[PDB]
Amino acid sequence: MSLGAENSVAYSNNSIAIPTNFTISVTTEILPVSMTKTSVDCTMYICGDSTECSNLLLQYGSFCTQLKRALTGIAVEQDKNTQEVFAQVKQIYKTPPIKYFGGFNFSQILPDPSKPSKRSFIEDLLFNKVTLADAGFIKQYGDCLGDIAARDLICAQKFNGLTVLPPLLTDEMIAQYTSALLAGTITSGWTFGAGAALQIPFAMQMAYRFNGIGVTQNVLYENQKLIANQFNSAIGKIQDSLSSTASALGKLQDVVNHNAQALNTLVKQLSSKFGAISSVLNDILSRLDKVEAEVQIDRLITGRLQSLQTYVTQQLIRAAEIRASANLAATKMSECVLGQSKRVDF
Amino acid sequence: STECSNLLLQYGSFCTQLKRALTGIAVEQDKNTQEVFAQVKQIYKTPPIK
Amino acid sequence: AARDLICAQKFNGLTVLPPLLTDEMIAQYTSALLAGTITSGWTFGAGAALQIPFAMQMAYRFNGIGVTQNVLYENQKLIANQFNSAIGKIQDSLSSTASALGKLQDVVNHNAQALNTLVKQLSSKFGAISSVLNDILSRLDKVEAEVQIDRLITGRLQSLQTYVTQQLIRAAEIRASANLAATKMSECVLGQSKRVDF
Amino acid sequence: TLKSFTVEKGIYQTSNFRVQPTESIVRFPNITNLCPFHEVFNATTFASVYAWNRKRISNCVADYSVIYNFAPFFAFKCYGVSPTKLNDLCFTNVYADSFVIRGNEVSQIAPGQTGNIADYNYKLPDDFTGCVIAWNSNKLDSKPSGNYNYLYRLFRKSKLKPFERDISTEIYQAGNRPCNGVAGPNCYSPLQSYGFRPTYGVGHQPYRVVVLSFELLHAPATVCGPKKSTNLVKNKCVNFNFNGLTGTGVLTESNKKFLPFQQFGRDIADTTDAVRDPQTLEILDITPCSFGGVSVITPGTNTSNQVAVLYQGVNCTEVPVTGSNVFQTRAGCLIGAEYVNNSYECDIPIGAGICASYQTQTSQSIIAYT
Amino acid sequence: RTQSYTNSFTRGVYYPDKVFRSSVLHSTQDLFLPFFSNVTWFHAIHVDNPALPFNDGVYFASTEKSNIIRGWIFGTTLDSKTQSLLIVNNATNVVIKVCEFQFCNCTFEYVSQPFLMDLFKNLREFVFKNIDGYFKIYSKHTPIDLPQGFSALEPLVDLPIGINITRFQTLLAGAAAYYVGYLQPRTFLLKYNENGTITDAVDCALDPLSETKC
Ligand SMILES: *[C@@H]1O[C@H](CO)[C@@H](O[C@@H]2O[C@H](CO)[C@@H](O)[C@H](O)[C@H]2NC(C)=O)[C@H](O)[C@H]1NC(C)=O
Ligand SMILES: *[C@@H]1O[C@H](CO)[C@@H](O[C@@H]2O[C@H](CO)[C@@H](O)[C@H](O)[C@H]2NC(C)=O)[C@H](O)[C@H]1NC(C)=O
Ligand SMILES: *[C@@H]1O[C@H](CO)[C@@H](O)[C@H](O)[C@H]1NC(C)=O
Ligand SMILES: *[C@@H]1O[C@H](CO)[C@@H](O)[C@H](O)[C@H]1NC(C)=O
Ligand SMILES: *[C@@H]1O[C@H](CO)[C@@H](O)[C@H](O)[C@H]1NC(C)=O
Ligand SMILES: *[C@@H]1O[C@H](CO)[C@@H](O)[C@H](O)[C@H]1NC(C)=O
Ligand SMILES: *[C@@H]1O[C@H](CO)[C@@H](O)[C@H](O)[C@H]1NC(C)=O
Ligand SMILES: *[C@@H]1O[C@H](CO)[C@@H](O)[C@H](O)[C@H]1NC(C)=O
Ligand SMILES: *[C@@H]1O[C@H](CO)[C@@H](O)[C@H](O)[C@H]1NC(C)=O
Repeated sequence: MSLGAENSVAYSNNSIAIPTNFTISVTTEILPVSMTKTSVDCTMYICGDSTECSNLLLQYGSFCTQLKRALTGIAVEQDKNTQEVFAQVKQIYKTPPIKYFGGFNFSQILPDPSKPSKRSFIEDLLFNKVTLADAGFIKQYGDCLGDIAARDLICAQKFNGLTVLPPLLTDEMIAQYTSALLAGTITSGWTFGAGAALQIPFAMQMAYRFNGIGVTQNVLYENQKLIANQFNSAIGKIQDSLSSTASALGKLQDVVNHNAQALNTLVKQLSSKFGAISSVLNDILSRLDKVEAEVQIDRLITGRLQSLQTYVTQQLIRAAEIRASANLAATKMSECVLGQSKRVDF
Repeated sequence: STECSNLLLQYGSFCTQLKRALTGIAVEQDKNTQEVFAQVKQIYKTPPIK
Repeated sequence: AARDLICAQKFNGLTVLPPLLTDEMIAQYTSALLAGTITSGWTFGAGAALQIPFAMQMAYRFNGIGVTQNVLYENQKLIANQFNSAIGKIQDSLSSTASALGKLQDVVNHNAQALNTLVKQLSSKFGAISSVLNDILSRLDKVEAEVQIDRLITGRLQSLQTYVTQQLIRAAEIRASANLAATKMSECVLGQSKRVDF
Repeated sequence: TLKSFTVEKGIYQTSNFRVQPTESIVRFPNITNLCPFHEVFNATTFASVYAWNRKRISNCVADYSVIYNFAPFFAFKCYGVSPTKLNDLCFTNVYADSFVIRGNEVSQIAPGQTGNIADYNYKLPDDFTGCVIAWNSNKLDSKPSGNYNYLYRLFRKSKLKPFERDISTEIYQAGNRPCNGVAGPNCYSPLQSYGFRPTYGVGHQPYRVVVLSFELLHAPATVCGPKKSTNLVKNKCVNFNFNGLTGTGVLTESNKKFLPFQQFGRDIADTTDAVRDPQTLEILDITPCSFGGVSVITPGTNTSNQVAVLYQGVNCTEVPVTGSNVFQTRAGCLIGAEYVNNSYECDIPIGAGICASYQTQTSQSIIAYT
Repeated sequence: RTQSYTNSFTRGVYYPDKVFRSSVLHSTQDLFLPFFSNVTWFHAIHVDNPALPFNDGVYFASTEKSNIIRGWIFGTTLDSKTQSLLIVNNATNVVIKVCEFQFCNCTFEYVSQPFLMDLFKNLREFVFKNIDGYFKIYSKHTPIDLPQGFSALEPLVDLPIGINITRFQTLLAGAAAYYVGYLQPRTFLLKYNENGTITDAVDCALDPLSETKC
């Protein structure tokens, strides 16, 4: 592999280099915040309305209350994650109808009322790139109960007690929170992150930002058209980059694929025998007497409990990682959207 | 052992999960080293005068 | 004549993969970072590398910390001598005491002891008559050896799953430390930090 | 479900609701002939273990409780099944192997065993799903002068594969000198005879063995048990017994593409999804009966005792049977809390932008809002 | 005789059981004909010993546009001690014997429609396997060298013969051409579509790419 292009700085003790021109550039950072909230029923998964398996599972122990408590804590933690990241403004601000912000466009990030869901055009692209599976209660127990010639994994996991709970905040409320944050940032600056919102013209706010980074404010006012055109061209470049390349959102897509493959493995583990004569309880209870079927049902109960505990532990570790990423995203929203940051490469 | 291997295939699919977890761990360590050290786009060099 | 633990863990299917970046490449990365830091300042982390003499860069750093820049130019020799003596003291403290690298040495020790106890779990019976599969195959018929082999399979699966779970938790801790190290490299090597005790 | 007598404010998942089955159906084929176990069990003579017979039992109803009246054995030795459940399930083909061995060698009529009978005379598969019946016979298979009509094989070049016969009678050649018929010092005939006498010990008595080998459901079923059938009912939660396969669910007419040789359908979790009726050749889907999750929304026990109940993931035109107000939510409908047109802060979360709270109206009740 | 050699590209796939599966990638381990195996082409013309061995399976495939092949006599030693399958295309009977009379004591005799119901070259593929004292005949009539594509083979008939088989010989009655390939124990990955047919399969021993696919 190549580490990079070779370079050598022309160092001398009476030589300096000073730039004569700048470049306004718009980047993009994608951070996971929450993941899928799942709910697992033990009696339908391990036993599946068999009375003898239910009696032996009650005779076994109290692991299932612990598993239910862990999954409930994970779901409440993801609701807390989304509420921590997005709900940082106490008032839903609104933009004025006039959209002349000093020559800056801001037309592809502010909402438009054409869609029923008030989302911007870049937000519509970002919701179109991620192919969401298990989005909540979308099946609603009506398509699974009917006759489909090609059954999917969602009905097979629904029939085994493996469900998916919907998030507390709908996407309309998340879009409203981001619209309020954008309106406050455009019309106020950093003054809406301390107290009440203070209006200021956007050119003078941008002069304040240049004074923040160490450049005198006459540079902006004598080059306002060039800076506005560079910002518009950067917005168009990230527009074309999000339209063309489909590999940018591979963190959120990986989160969705990880949850889907975990539920698929949990479904597929039901077909294992675990040393018994069969993997189904009905054939065991119909082909044997009580005493031997007790042993076979005990083997299947132990195997399915071990599989379910493995799933719960992996979900706990993934929830810890997602919570760390959500804390990073909340810090970035607090320090970079609500103010100007002096931290290098943050 | 053939008998143990047949019983292990008869057991379940735990081992692909273990292999997947260990592979994800190793890829994560390589990503850790890359995101800590590889932060510069070019390899600079000091002049011969020190 | 005396077998090491590496052969005993390699003969049981436990291997160690090499890292993607060799130590020469990491040394090249650190040397490039040092060259950019001492020939350009913080300007090589924002755009192109812009050259500046080191006295003017240290005057920038003192103006960063709140001291006027005439302090350095009237005390340049004293500051250079103090820096050289400090570097010599770091060299002497690294030559004398080896207890400073007890995070990296503990990482190595933790991985070695985890693989060693994973090897040592193969000598346990788990309720069977023997810890050797070949003695179970040769000593019994099919039906009883299936029971003993099932017991050994369950015990070894439990041990290996325990090892995998502990490795996942240690990997999460190591990833958090690596994120902290990346933030420190981005904020303190590539620029001057205003955060107290960072 | 909390193992306590006081309940704080919040939403709690208690249990699941299930639609219980109402009827029970049994579907067996239209088979009326009787299986001839009698022709197997008393015969004038049985065959030797190297030339064991095999009788095909098919296209008849089988009663396994009349086995005990034909031979004076002790009990069945069943592998894979149990002898008391043989009347409640149906096979496809049942074989019966009949031979006479010594009492030392009855233990070699088990799967996974080696020896002399289970190496060159009669070998059972390791996946055996049958029953071995053996009883003593000293009054019919022994003579005071010696009964020499029973033969067995000692010498053979290789081991027998499971379920195969060798009726060849050729002179063995264990030496390096070929003989081709001369029974010399290195060539022996590998068929010796038991010298059965009545004045032996109990371990050397002849034992008549009948081995029943069962073939499970991979075909249309022919050898069933003695149970009556029931008319097929659809679109209802029942219990079904399709050819010994027991389960609970609803049955609907299917639009699938079953081939003539295929009889069952299976899902990803290897559970039965579709079944073919044994009397009329039509395909029926098996969908489990209606279920879901039940959550309880309550204020504190010190506050009041009013309860709203949420049925997760259903539109409740489908509940079989809390309060009397019904409101529909994306997370399933909420029963017991009225929907107000105001909007406050979230007190008790429900899902999809809906919360619940315990507030007044003018008379305290649980309300739901956005 | 005129023994020749050719390539069997993807044929030999049969249904492993009698369970309907749709939209499921199933993995089975049974006795299949390997992909891109080297099969034998026989241009036997009589104006020639057909005593082939068996070796755990026969692919038997004939490109005959007409019906000039009667059946296959199996067994170990076939010198009027014990014969085997005596299938005739007379559309009346399929007689199976454990006795003599190789060509002109009754074991399981079977009556159904003739195997060659149709009149393009119309390749006939058969599978003869014998495990656990049981014998299966899978067949599929593919209307048209061996062609390209995955054509699944149905269990059209089953047979409880229960005898030993070591050799294999085809009975004609001018010009004939039939293929013989041998089955091996291999692991496959079959693809069921929405109609329950096996439209594609992956052999898990051919190349490392297919092993990665499995
Ligand atoms: C500073 O850079 C900008 C572009 O980054 C230069 O603007 C370009 O100038 C050329 C020459 O007049 C035009 O053809 C382009 O259309 C301009 N681009 C934009 C986006 O306005 C600018 O001239 C540079 N200034 C100096 C002093 O070099
Ligand atoms: C802000 O950007 C949008 C998006 O490019 C501009 O809308 C385009 O306007 C041109 C000319 O009116 C049309 O040809 C395009 O079809 C529009 N694009 C879309 C997606 O609608 C908009 O004009 C810009 N704002 C200003 C003030 O120029
Ligand atoms: C098969 O079963 C059906 C059940 O209704 C019956 O009407 C029919 O007469 C049976 N066929 C024979 C040949 O007994
Ligand atoms: C067998 O059949 C004969 C005649 O059919 C009968 O007399 C006898 O009691 C039966 N049972 C035994 C054990 O011989
Ligand atoms: C539930 O049933 C009603 C009436 O049948 C129907 O209008 C509605 O679309 C269904 N689904 C939901 C989610 O309410
Ligand atoms: C099959 O084998 C023969 C010789 O064994 C060889 O000549 C022929 O080319 C082979 N066919 C192939 C590889 O397709
Ligand atoms: C019939 O077949 C048997 C072997 O199955 C053989 O012993 C007997 O001689 C045959 N009958 C005649 C008439 O050849
Ligand atoms: C079939 O007969 C042969 C004799 O050539 C014998 O070696 C073999 O063991 C027999 N059984 C099989 C192939 O199952
Ligand atoms: C399944 O069969 C139907 C009916 O002929 C046909 O329309 C459809 O294309 C088939 N599906 C596939 C994948 O061939």
